[PDB]
Amino acid sequence: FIGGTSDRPAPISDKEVDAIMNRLQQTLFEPGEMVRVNDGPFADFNGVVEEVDYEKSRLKVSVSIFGRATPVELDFSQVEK
Amino acid sequence: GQKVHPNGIRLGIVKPWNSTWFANTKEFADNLDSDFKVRQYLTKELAKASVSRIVIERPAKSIRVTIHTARPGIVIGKKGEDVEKLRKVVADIAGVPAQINIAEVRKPELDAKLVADSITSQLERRVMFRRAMKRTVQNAMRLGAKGIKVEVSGRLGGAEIARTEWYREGRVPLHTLRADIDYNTSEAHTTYGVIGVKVWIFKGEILGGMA
Ligand SMILES: [Mg+2]
Repeated sequence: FIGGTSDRPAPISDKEVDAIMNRLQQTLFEPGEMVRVNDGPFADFNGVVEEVDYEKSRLKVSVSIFGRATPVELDFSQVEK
Repeated sequence: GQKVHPNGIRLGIVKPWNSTWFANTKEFADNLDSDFKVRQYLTKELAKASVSRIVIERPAKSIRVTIHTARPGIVIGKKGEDVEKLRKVVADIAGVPAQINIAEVRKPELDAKLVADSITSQLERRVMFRRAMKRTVQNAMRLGAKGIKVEVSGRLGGAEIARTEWYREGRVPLHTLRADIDYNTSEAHTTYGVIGVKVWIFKGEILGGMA
């Protein structure tokens, strides 16, 4: 246990238990921001936000592929901020 | 009568496009307008550099301009300075970053544009039209043109009534699509108006095509 002394470990508190139980019971990709991807073959690459796929809960981030750095669209889960 | 532009009819068969890029309808016109402005500026700035062909490509968000010239040293300048300034202003015109490459045309006398420019410059600099055009054919045939034709037209020597005259050596088959006929044109602004010069140079046929 974690307490003042090893002979007698101590409880937490009266209200601490209540707070822990209270919790136990109870972000926008700005255009122009430089991002990294979270998954896929393009995961963890230096991309830069190019447009806003906002109401789709999606994304589109420019990346540097075959010199034709292509307009590349990603899921919203693919951000790294 | 009226004849089709040789390069126009042969484009895609034995001739390449001067501009080679893809663009959707949203930016095709913008690309064409930028191309026109860039070509105009470069042609005027390099009027005395014997520039033969300006190939504009648009890789991604950049523009690569290749200048085919017969005088690379003038265009380049000491240690690339002139190329640098041309690039720095082409980037301004295009908006996107720019890169410039220089391609030498080894034998300018077989280049239609350069031949037309020479004849036009001579006419403006007061020379006999017959002498000038005959001298360019002789030089073209000497350097090995399979065929050549020059046509001067309009108030030759200050004559009141404009006339058209043309020389032609070798063979210049303009109805043969597989033929390689480099054709270009020039206008000489002289004290008595505009004198048009058309030059066809036939430099062999292409069977495999290769577009
Ligand atoms: Mg017709």
